[PDB]
Amino acid sequence: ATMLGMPKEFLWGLIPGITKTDVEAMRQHFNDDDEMTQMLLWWTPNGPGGE
Amino acid sequence: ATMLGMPKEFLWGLIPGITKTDVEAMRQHFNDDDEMTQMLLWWTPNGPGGEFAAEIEVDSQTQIIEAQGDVQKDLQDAQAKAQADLAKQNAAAQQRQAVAV
Amino acid sequence: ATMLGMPKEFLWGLIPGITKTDVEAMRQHFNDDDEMTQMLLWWTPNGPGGEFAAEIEVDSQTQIIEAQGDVQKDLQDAQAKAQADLAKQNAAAQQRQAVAV
Repeated sequence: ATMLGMPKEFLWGLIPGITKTDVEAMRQHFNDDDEMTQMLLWWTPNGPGGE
Repeated sequence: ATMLGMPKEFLWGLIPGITKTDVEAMRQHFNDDDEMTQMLLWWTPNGPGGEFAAEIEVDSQTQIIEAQGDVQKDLQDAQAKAQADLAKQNAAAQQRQAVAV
Repeated sequence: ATMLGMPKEFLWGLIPGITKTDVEAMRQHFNDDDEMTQMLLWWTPNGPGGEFAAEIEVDSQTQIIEAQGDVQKDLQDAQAKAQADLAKQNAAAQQRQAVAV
């Protein structure tokens, strides 16, 4: 994903331990407006980032 | 891909675990306009990048510029009031010393 | 390629898993105008680069410059109004003290 620029969404299904139902759940709730979800989405190593 | 500059699309098919149908699916949905797809396409290690981080940056800089403009505006208003009162008092003193005869 | 500066195109054929037909296909479709091909050609680790990141950068800087110009414009309007009223009051005071006779 970092070098060849593959779409990460397609690479989610190839990771062991994650099923396609979990992939769909991640897809539906990727950009939720909850504060926790937003902080996790913009999580820098030194705490939350973004807005 | 990094050093020899090979086309990455041709190198997708050589990676084990990815078939040519999956390669075609990646090709067709590479530049989708969905927010999730765009965030994944511009994914920096510290969260999404691209226009998503640009919006945050411009909002922050605009807020800072607006605050600086507000303080400059109040400074200019104070300067204008000071100049107005100074001119008024100077004119009053000049006319007061002129009337005396 | 990085140190001795060998031509990378000649080194593509020596990499196992890539045939000369694939090398020709890479040669013909290296600089395609497709958005996906251009993004892959300018792929930085933190998402696409090249003109795609340049557009984001120029949009951000243009928005910041526009906000700064807006605050400067309102400051200039306030300064112009202050100068206008100061000149008006100065002329009024001068004519008022001149009429007195």
